[PDB]
Amino acid sequence: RIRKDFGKRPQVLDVPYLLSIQLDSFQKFIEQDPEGQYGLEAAFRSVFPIQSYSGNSELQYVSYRLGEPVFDVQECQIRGVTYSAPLRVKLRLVIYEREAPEGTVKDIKEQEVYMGEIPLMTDNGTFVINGTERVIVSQLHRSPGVFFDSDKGKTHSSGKVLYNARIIPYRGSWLDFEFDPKDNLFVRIDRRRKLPATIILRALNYTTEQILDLFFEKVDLLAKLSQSGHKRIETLFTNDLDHGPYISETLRVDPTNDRLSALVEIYRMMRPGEPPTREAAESLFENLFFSEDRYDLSAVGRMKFNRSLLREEIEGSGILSKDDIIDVMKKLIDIRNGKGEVDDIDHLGNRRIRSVGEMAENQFRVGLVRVERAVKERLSLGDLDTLMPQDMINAKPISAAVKEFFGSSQLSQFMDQNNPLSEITHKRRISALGPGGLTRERAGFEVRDVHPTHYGRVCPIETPEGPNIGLINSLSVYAQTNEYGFLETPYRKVTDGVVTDEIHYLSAIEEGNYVIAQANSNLDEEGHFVEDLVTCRSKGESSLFSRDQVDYMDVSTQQVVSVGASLIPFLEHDDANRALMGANMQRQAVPTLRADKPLVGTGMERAVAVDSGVTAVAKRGGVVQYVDASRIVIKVNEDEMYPGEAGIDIYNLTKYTRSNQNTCINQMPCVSLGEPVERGDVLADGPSTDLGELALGQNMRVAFMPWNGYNFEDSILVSERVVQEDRFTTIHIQELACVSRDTKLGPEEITADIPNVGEAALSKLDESGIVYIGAEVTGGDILVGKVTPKGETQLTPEEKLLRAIFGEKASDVKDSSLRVPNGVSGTVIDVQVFTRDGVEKD
Amino acid sequence: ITRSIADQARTIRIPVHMIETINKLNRISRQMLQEMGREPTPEELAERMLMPEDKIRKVLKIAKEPISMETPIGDDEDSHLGDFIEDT
Amino acid sequence: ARVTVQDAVEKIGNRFDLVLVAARRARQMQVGGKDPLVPEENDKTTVIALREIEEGLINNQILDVRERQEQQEQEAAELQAVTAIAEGRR
Amino acid sequence: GVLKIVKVYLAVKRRIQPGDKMAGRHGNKGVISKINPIEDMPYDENGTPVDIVLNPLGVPSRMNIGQILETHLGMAAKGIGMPIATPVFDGAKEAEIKELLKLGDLPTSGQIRLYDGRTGEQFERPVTVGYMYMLKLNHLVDDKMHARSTGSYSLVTQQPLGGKAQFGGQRFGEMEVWALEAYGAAYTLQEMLTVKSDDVNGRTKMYKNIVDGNHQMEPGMPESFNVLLKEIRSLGINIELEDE
Repeated sequence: RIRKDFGKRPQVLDVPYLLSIQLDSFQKFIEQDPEGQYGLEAAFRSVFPIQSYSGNSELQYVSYRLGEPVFDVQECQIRGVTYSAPLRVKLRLVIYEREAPEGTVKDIKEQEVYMGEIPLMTDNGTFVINGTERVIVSQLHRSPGVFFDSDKGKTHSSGKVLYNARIIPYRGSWLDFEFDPKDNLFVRIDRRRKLPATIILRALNYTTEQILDLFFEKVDLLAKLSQSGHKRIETLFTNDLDHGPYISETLRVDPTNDRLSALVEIYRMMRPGEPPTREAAESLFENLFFSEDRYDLSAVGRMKFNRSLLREEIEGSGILSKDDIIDVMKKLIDIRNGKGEVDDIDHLGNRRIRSVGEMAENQFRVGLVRVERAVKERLSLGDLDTLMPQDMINAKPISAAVKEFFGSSQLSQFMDQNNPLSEITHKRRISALGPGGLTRERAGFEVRDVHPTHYGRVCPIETPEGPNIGLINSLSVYAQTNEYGFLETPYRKVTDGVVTDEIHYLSAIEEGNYVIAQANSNLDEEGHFVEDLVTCRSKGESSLFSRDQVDYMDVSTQQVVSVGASLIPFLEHDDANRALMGANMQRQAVPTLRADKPLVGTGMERAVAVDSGVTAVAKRGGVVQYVDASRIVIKVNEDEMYPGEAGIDIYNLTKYTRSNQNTCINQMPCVSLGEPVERGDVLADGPSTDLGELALGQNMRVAFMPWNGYNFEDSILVSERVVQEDRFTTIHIQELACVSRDTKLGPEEITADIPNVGEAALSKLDESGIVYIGAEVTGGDILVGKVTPKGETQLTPEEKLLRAIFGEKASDVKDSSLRVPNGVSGTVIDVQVFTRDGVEKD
Repeated sequence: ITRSIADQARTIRIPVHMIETINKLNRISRQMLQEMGREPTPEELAERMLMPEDKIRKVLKIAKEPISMETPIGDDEDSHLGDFIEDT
Repeated sequence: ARVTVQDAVEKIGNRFDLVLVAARRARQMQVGGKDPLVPEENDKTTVIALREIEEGLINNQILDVRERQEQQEQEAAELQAVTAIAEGRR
Repeated sequence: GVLKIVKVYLAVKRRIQPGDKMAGRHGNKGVISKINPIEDMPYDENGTPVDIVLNPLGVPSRMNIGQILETHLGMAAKGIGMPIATPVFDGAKEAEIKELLKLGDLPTSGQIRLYDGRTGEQFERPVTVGYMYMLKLNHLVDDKMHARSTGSYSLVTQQPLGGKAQFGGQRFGEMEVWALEAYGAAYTLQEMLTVKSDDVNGRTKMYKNIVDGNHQMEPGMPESFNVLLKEIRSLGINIELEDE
């Protein structure tokens, strides 16, 4: 069968791993065997050394440990237990009687203690809490940094680029150095603590011959700085000094109870007052602390600092000398003269996401430091040398804020198992919901839409239709995120005419700083360009002319479409409206028996069923022993040929089983026995897919022509021949269960031999309590025989009257079995009986 | 202050030892957990206490709040906890 | 549409009137049995079912109307007095 | 207070039934209502009943014309016995497909002569016939047929509820009250407030009126009204009813 192809447009690179984001990121937190002390170790550096100083007690952290789990693996799926592995840390506590772990005498120390227990990752990369697997989706927010906004009104003031300076560390302080004329200088601290700024500079060692004598010459808007100093008409210098000139004593005048004096006044604002014995009662907050640094050693707050400001002084500020107040005020004037530092609000280069790897950090810290409020309570009751072992730290507190995140958060949802293809697309999205500060419900007409910078980043097509438009989206095919946050997209580089075939992954940060051309641009041999009017763009602004300005071009044209909207035949003929209404409904598909690959395709349906991990993939060569339609076993050649000595690796073929949304997830063996298979070979095809590509629906014929009215509005008639072949059969499957109780009357039991007055309950139940598999009746019958005595096995006289008319036969026990609920019945799949097993059941 | 709240604490009257029997089995649960490391099964504590094992389970059912009535459920508009119980 | 329905609104110069004409009297015919209805069995609806006719309906009694008659409180005062009506079994 | 647990599944083979929704990849949302018999089903020359008859009523508002290159091309690809590789924003062409349509069976434009199975006369202006990739979306249970007539009631509230075995009653929202007042009705307005909800002693008596073939009398006093008299009574204010 000859294969005639048309277009090709060869690509220098293929589609990266779609499930690469949620794999490497989570492996940078646990840190068990590979790395030593980095990820997880950073979590113990925040809580420890936990110091509850109450005399002579200190707890120091050493190292961690990951041993064996709680119990078996195949046992927490039938009880609802999150499979995890406890941790072991070293503690070193000291008693007032000088008892620190360092010797062998009078020095006790424990090394192995298991309390906390965090979940793990397996194969694909999905957690599992309370039986139901949980998946965490990364959200999008504005990266913390120094930006420049605007301010209404004013129309007669100063400030930075425009007006009010607005910075966002993370919690530290909102430094506001605005300028309001008239009299009092407008300056905030943390909220709105209003106070004259004329005494602030005085504290930082600045006389009246610095800020108002060498700055008022270039601007006469210092009516707020020439108030306290009071520099009216030229008069006698000495003997006429005020707050400004002098520093220590300072002028002692003010219409109020207290009195101002620069230095010894910054605290007088808070009534009543107290002696200057506290030189650092608040100044110790703007220095050595998590106030300034927005991340570990300014690993995030670096690009958004030295790039706009000047340089950098230590992680914080320092003692008396503060270079965090002078390096910021120099900007409010710099731009006031002529610079150009405007930051775009709706800019991708200013917003990054937080993968599961990062979310696993901040959520593990808040859960660990939670026990701190419990290790101090058990201390007040402590005796002497008995409060050393695990009599302080508790497992419950630390194992609480960790289980309430992977099952109870705005980023934790159930995976859509309606379609194997819809599975990967569910994680291939980024919700705009999250923090209340980084995300608001305000009217953002210029945000809830698509920006030109999303070209190659986020597919402007695949977006949930409805009120939540623009918020939720999806990742492109050639769109991958690094270890930072921003999305990185391949872009070939050029240098004046010549073009290099080699691509270059670049973030969205420099995307607006540099110019990017078009892929469909003419090009004749690497060296010369064939156009003088290159149609390129420059950060939400399509430019024109000039060929030397560009430095990057689009290598692929598929970078615009997502991973699910690229399977549809002919996209150029489809409108952006229906191109979405055909994708949001595609993820709501359902595996059908009669499933076949569409006659036409694009060649991307195969790469989907592979990365998704639907079909079985062998990891070692060898022949096939059995090929049952429910179990397949492959024997390898690593051990001597022995009936009971070999690499037995049974492949559990999941038959008709449940699902998150009552769907059908089965596999059909496509490989015969005898024929040797190797790595990459498919063992069994997935549910809704043939050979391993698409195959969601099917193809039928059609006599396109109206039918006398019957097809009014979206009304469609279907031939009966289609029903005859039952090509549209979907298995729903439900879930029933019978629970025995210890009633006061008397605990009941399940058995086939029931003292009932009927036989209908005996026809089914015959296998000693349980019933055989597969059959047929109707709703309102008996599934599990139940014998629960009522009325304390004592009949009433007046009752015997009623049954005396319709055959006197009142037995002590009756048949109170669970009847079938209203609706439609169905066959049974499996039957499980746990009559008090010797295992660890609760 | 330890006499008034010793009985008339909850909205409904509550015995004295009924609240003193809870913390009694508490200062021993962690006692065997800090040593062995396993949960104290209702077999070893049945020989140290005056309670068998069956009736002791029904005792916990009594120790509750229990629950109000005017609490939103799903509709959060007109639906109340005490508005779904049928009358006999 | 329906039988003799637009003819009742054209014969008299009002629509809201025809309402009570076949309302407070119709519902009263059932709570009073069927004997109060003295007119012949001619003015009665027709229901096709099992080759026979049942029910009764109304809208075929409006013929001899008048202005002032009885108040409005006695309509169901002496009505339920002369006839009690109920339901018994053997 | 539990001995052991017994789990029993309930697999159901849901077959095709008029009420679901069907949509392929282009967005041709539809719904089956009536199954067209084979007897009155027209066919082609060789005699081939239509698998499913669509609806040529609605196109200009969708603006998604592109599945044409899948129907015509799909028909010719069958006669020649080859897969078509068409990338994104590119692939086949109008002139390329037209050349391929030359082969196939006999037609080349797509419009084949359709013979009517009813009257027998051939339909004027032949219609197009080909293969379309559709899909049967899952039938949500949120649109299941529900209907309630009798159920349980509260104590202080005294209103229609909805348990498990029993269905739920449609709450007559206020939005439908004013629309009724516009007509200038009467009795049909007081009923959707008393017996049919609040009134209790007027609900039971009515049930014993339509059983013997009689008529229900006038409702009494609402329960949410006779209790308010006491609710306001505990507010230092006395309320008392009065007739004429």
